[PDB]
Amino acid sequence: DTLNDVIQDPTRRNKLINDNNLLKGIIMGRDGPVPSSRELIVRPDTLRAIINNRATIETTTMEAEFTETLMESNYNSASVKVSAPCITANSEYSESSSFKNTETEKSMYTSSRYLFPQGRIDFTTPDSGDVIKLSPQFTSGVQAALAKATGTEKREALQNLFQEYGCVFRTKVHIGGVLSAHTMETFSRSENETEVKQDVKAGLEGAVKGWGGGATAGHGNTQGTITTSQNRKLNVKYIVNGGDYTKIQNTEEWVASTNQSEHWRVIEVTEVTAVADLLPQPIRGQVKDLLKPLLGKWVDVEKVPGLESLPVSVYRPKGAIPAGWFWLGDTADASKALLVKPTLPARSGRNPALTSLHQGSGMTEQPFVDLPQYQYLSTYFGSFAHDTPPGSTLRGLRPDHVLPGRYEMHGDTISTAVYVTRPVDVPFPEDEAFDLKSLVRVKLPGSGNPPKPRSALKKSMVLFD
Ligand SMILES: [Cl-]
Ligand SMILES: [Cl-]
Ligand SMILES: [Cl-]
Ligand SMILES: [Cl-]
Ligand SMILES: [Cl-]
Ligand SMILES: [Cl-]
Repeated sequence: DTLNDVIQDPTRRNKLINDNNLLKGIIMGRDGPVPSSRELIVRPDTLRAIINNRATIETTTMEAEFTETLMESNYNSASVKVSAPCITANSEYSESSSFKNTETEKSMYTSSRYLFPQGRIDFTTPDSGDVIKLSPQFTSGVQAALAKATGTEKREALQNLFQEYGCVFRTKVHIGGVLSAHTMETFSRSENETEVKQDVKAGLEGAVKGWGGGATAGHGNTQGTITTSQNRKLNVKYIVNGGDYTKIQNTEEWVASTNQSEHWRVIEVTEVTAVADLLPQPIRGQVKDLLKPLLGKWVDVEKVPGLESLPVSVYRPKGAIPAGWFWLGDTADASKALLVKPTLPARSGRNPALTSLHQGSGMTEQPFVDLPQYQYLSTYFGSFAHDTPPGSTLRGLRPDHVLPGRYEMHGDTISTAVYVTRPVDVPFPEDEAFDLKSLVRVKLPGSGNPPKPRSALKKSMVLFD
């Protein structure tokens, strides 16, 4: 009946907590977001709730790759944001993804959800408050991991802990029923981004409005095609959550079932908190430091010879590179270069932080990532070979490690012109990036060259001292 009653009655409420896995952390993987089999927090006898019967249509637009299953799970932008690094790191990479970001093309996900809510449930973060308590078993696993003797053993234990419990926990969820449509769009960079985003959003919102309004043929989960006002053909995935699915073929009956508590499910993930952030200091900081996939070391550099025609000097770390450490590309930094070292051992099924590189088969001397979808920061000034220094110690990066950078172009002629990559200079960045002055050649000879880097390394991924 009413949501307020549910929270009161322990049996109605526990069915709500259990059927929706509200105590479970979320595991990100190749198939998407999966509830842990273990409970992460202590079960409360009552839930913080905010009543809302107001049906609305919301729309989320997303340019971040690897987030499609989260979009289909009705995560909002903020929830996708927090969850992005985890799912990116745990995704199954491939060279043949329909999602494509190139020099000419750009892709994005758009999801529209017709909500039929009953309210929103919030789990208070430690800053009370109603405050949640981490499970004794979980906080035990943490203590045990931190009690290990060597760094690797500590980190390896933390990974198992998080692989088991999950990387994020849903701290705010809406419940009820939902009819949602999800699509991906790939478009030329020569198009107006605003126009494409509004055009897709309008077409997708119109589709779900007709669905939940009862003006279109009723239907459950299925795939289809819609056409925008600008004649864009979109492949759409329709998803239903909550309510009685046996009644979905008749939309209005479906909507009526939304008022039945037995059929309420999560219809939107509104806020997500990284599990580690549920920890009190200084345990929180110890874990997060250990979780960092790379160690960092600033070393001196040396100018590269053969680059007198170039508008700037090119620098590489001064040999010899300490064994087990790697560099990330030619820089214009004459003072220091960053070396990195992976903190986690390579294991089958695990996406390593770094990838080695190999020279292209075509008419190019530029490196290509061995591992699909991995990224590097600089063009290679010279001829790359994986078996010869310094290319032998050069490494690419797992996609979660990088953000888009920005070019500062130098040169009086294109053929010698270079881009110097800086962190993006938006005033309030969510993820802070290293300034590495990664060097990118403006025009490369000749086609067969890999896509041009414009990336910056996240500081949150590198552990110092
Ligand atoms: Cl899914
Ligand atoms: Cl709570
Ligand atoms: Cl469901
Ligand atoms: Cl190749
Ligand atoms: Cl690249
Ligand atoms: Cl840019």
